[PDB]
Amino acid sequence: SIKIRDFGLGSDLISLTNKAGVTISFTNLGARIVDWQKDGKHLILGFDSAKEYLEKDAYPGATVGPTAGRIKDGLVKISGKDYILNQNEGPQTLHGGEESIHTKLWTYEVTDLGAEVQVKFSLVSNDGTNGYPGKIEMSVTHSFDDDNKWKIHYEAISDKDTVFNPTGHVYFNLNGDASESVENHGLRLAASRFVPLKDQTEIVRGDIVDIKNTDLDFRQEKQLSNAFNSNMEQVQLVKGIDHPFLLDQLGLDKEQARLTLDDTSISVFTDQPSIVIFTANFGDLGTLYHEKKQVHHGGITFECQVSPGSEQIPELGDISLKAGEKYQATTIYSLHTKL
Amino acid sequence: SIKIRDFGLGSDLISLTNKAGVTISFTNLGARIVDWQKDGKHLILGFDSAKEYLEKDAYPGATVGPTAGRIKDGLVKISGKDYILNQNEGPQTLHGGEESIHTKLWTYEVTDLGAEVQVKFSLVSNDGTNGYPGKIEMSVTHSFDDDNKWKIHYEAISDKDTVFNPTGHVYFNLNGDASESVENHGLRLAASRFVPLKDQTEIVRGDIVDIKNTDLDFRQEKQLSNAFNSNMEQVQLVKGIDHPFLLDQLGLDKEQARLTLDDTSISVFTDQPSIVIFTANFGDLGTLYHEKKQVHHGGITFECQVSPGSEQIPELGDISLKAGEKYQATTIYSLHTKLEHHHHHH
Ligand SMILES: OC[C@H]1O[C@@H](O)[C@H](O)[C@@H](O)[C@@H]1O
Ligand SMILES: OC[C@H]1O[C@@H](O)[C@H](O)[C@@H](O)[C@@H]1O
Ligand code: NA
Repeated sequence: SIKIRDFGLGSDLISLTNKAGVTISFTNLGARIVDWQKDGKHLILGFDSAKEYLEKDAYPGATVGPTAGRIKDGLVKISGKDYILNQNEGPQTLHGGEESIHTKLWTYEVTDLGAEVQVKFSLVSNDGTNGYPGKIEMSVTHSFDDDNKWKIHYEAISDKDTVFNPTGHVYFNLNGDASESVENHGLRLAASRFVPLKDQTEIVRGDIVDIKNTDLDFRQEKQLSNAFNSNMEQVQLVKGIDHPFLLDQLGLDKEQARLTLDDTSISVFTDQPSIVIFTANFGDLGTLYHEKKQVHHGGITFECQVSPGSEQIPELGDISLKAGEKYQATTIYSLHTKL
Repeated sequence: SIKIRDFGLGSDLISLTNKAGVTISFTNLGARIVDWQKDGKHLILGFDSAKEYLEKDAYPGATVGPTAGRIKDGLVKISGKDYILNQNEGPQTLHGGEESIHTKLWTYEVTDLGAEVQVKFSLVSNDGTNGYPGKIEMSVTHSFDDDNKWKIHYEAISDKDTVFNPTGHVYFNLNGDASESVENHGLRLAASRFVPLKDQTEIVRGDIVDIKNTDLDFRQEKQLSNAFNSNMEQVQLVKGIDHPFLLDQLGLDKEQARLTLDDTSISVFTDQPSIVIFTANFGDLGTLYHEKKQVHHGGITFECQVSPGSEQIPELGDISLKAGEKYQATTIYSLHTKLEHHHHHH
């Protein structure tokens, strides 16, 4: 079943219920996931209207870009030339800058394929928008299937050499309530390295660190409590996790990560090289979600993308997008229920 | 009464009915007017869904900007420095460039005041978008009242010094059918001067021409056919009208123009200094409007704004916008019946 309704400020809410009766919903404000529920229990964090996102936090569930993450001093090099992108966090360009793609109303079209339903959101980033060369014609297709598979398929094409590395900013919280820490969830992650941050500004420090024998080694499932409790300089620095993890084996077929709570689990697949994990290290902020005051550690992201900091650590990758080249990205979140 | 519904591609249609029973409609796709009807007769040109605007022509009824009209070589001078804007028509920047504001989904909120209903559309033009310094927080409020007044109120504030001069691209056609030429309509226009274009590229020529007593003199109402039939150089150049007219007297209180067909008339008021008129000089194109093949001269605009060409003709004005200054503009289109006695045949 498909249902579309007003979500506020002219935005729409497209709700998809699969054969199993699982519900997922997205809004064109930011080509964003709003909710994901099973048996009346929320799996992710989300708000109840457009205003909340714009007033409270515009990142949750959104498509963020054109470049996800922090870009040092807002600087990228394009065709040997420096370009300063819009600076929204101190001198850094965070998730594409101020009033980026996550705050725009994207156009969209729904395609019902039976066992699968797709919602194709579209938006054009004008040449020069927030400093980014273009125009960039972008699309983000969010699909939901009878097997409880939520897929994100990105496509983009630029009229000019530019940079492109968007991501999905959903926050999971299998407790189905923001006031409950994800400390009790188990996390498995197929990455043997992480990218340390330099300091409170959060720019990449410059090195790649081996995570073997650290509280950040999740190759073997472990309770997030372990990481939250760690004395690791990197953990103390952010008061949780806020880092890029480097995947050991690339390709969409491999289950890159798994998040579990009791009988419920979410598997992560992507064709991207890294997963940026942020554990909602908000302290006392207490942002309200469904009337629940959010707790420190009340959520966790799995931002599949090329790792931030490639401007300083080329080994991480190259987010360059040449004119006329067809950018593609695929990320899958698969829901399972232990029976 | 107000109604809302999906208009296609995620856009919405906001429909108003005033106490007199007059209906008007708008979509957030380009903070645009979609229809205006009197007794089941369309007063303007418009399509039936969002895809038609995007597939056929994205300008009709839209809010265009940041700068309406043609900017030669896309060059503007901002606070002493030159900036090249997006070039979408040869080397010119036409209507703010490619995939501009008329093509975005603006957010909106409706305020019901009873006798008047306001539909405020909002959009942020990021710093650097299409070459424009910014960021610019814009809003376009389209309102309709029991007095048959359709008002357009623009507001904007930029973070940086930039340029700003948007307009409303509504096309009237009192025949209620695009396949019927507006040659049969009477036009009165309070302008003694116009701005000639250089050639087919349509940039301004450089001079201001006096049009008194020519076929482009509408001070005293005359049929549009007088202009269309004219062999004046400027008319032949564009195959009709596609020009800025300079208002002789400024102020929102003055009826600057009036378009009449039989008992129906549209009056134009504005706080802007010129009205750019385009008479849908599409020749044999035939874009379909409600399944009607649009005819050459099947429509007419009254885009109130600062005349295009101030880059070469400083006398026309200055479209610059200082960082932190609040820009405002107001244009009103008012519907009336039996104001005068328009009984003609063509
Ligand atoms: O990824 C986005 C998040 O990045 C974190 O480093 C910040 O502390 C959050 O405020 C922000 O929402
Ligand atoms: O104002 C926009 C209009 O300008 C005219 O000069 C062009 O010929 C039209 O195709 C265009 O829609
Ligand atoms: Na809507």
